[PDB]
Amino acid sequence: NLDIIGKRIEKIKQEHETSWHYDQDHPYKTWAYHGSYETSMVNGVVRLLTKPWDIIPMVTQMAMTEKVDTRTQEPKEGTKKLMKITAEWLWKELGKKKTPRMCTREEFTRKVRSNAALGAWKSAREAVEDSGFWELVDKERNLHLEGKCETCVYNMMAIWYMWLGARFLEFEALGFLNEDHWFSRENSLSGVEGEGLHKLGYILRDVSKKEGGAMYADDTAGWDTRITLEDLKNEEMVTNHMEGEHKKLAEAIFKLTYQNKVVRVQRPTTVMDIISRRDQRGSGQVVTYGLNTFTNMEAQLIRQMEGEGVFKSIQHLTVTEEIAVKNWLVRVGRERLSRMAISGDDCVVKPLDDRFASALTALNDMGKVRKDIQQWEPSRGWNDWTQVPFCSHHFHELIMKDGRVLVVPCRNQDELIGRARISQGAGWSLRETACLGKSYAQMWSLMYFHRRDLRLAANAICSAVPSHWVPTSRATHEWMTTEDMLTVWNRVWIQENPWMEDKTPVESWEEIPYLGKREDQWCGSLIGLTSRATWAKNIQTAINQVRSLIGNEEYTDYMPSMKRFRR
Ligand SMILES: COc1ccccc1-c1nnco1
Ligand SMILES: COc1ccccc1-c1nnco1
Ligand SMILES: [Cl-]
Ligand SMILES: [Zn+2]
Ligand SMILES: [Zn+2]
Repeated sequence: NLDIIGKRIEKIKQEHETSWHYDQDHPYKTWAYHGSYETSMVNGVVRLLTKPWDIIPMVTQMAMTEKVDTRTQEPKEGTKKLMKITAEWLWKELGKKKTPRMCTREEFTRKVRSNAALGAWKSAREAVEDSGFWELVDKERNLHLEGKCETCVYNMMAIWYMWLGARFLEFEALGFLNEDHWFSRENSLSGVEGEGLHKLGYILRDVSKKEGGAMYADDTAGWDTRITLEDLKNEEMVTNHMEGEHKKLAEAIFKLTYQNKVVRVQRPTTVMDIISRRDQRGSGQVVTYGLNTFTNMEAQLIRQMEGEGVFKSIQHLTVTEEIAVKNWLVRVGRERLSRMAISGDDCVVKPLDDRFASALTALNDMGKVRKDIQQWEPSRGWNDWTQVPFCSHHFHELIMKDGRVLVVPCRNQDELIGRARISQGAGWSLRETACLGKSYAQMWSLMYFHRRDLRLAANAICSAVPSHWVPTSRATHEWMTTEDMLTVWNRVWIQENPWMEDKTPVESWEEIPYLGKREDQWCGSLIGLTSRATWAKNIQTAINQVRSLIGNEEYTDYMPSMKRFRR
């Protein structure tokens, strides 16, 4: 404990030896407390082209603006045995066609020169060019090999930002989980890593085709706060598939950063509290998505075991039950994984039958308490895959004029328009703001083409931003391109779509269908309102307002792609 965190604490104390004090009025009960020292904007391009939404509070309010300090109990021995056996088996299946390996300074740099979230000289782009930086990384690296840590400290402020060296060492040991697609559907059977929002609907419809009960989609209440040290230890078992230096490097990240956290927090009363804890996910973990998917996969298989009566009690797992659990995993494990879609803490399960709905003992004792339902109330499942929520979306089964079947993602249009009106960060030029507006417009044309208001606004934004300006943004992002959007649509929805047998390209946007008008209004369309009919009729005037602001550039008119504007 203090042997593992003291060095980190000792170093921070010394760097602020003039302001250190063991404050007696600290709000921490479940976080160990050590001491203290002394210490959204609106996108105008999108907003000017979505004027009807200026008076919709669900849109406008999105742009305005005690669970971490909690303690989950040690699971019963029967639960701990259920997890350990499932986790050992799960790492084995994930590793059958994948090779754990170290990630490199070289591939780590290709991310810093591509402006990706690293959780980190002025910027990360500077420090990587300097060899003095890497001389410090080696200091720490060598420390980790000697079972010690000095500078890997989390900074509470959405992400816990670290010194660039700690973000590499984490990427070095565990990045393979991310970049080698361990949670791909092909590899993990439950996962959807890299699948893309145009595949999730088809994936849920394939789960629907299985024989069984309702589809269950129970959200966990603060998943990250509910991660036990037993979960963290089952996650560490990935090191059993590793070797040499990699194994030592990964074991250290697990032992010294994950299973013992050190965090520097702000407190207005403004001191920097230095707190520590062994459990929870926290933030700061670059493989949070992957390890959440892993632990959720494990929890959901055990819940499936409980519904099938593979075991009677969580209090003590009997050895006859132990072999039965192992025999279940080996004979039907893969079949039960294929009955799920799991994205981090998010899941959809189509179990063998509806006993799953009241199989709650293991799930509650693992600490994965369901959101907004009494602890022992049975889960309410969905009878129709087109109603199940997943990754903040639902999915419509749309029919093209020619009988081919699109499965399309959808959410409340107020949520889509409200997010596109927001920019994160400072120092945006007009040109940068317009290129972000164009990324949203191209995303809408690819994913939400079936919503009347989003096709029209997306065409208006692409008409209002210079044709050749590149979309920017500080799973799959096929809208991030200057290629023609009809061509990308044909690639994504027809050519590369493994659920479409007939590969005949579409030759115009008018051959690409909308939802029914009533279904469009149900999902938030303003089609039918006077404000929307004025907006639509006078759209060239809004486009010209934004063209005048940006100035004398090469623009294309995309509105004639819509039949009504086509003269
Ligand atoms: C956005 O992801 C990251 C990228 C880099 C470093 C950390 C994270 C992270 N931490 N917790 C969740 O993510
Ligand atoms: C699979 O997710 C990632 C891929 C790449 C980089 C970071 C992440 C991540 N961040 N927090 C969780 O995962
Ligand atoms: Cl339903
Ligand atoms: Zn360290
Ligand atoms: Zn919808």
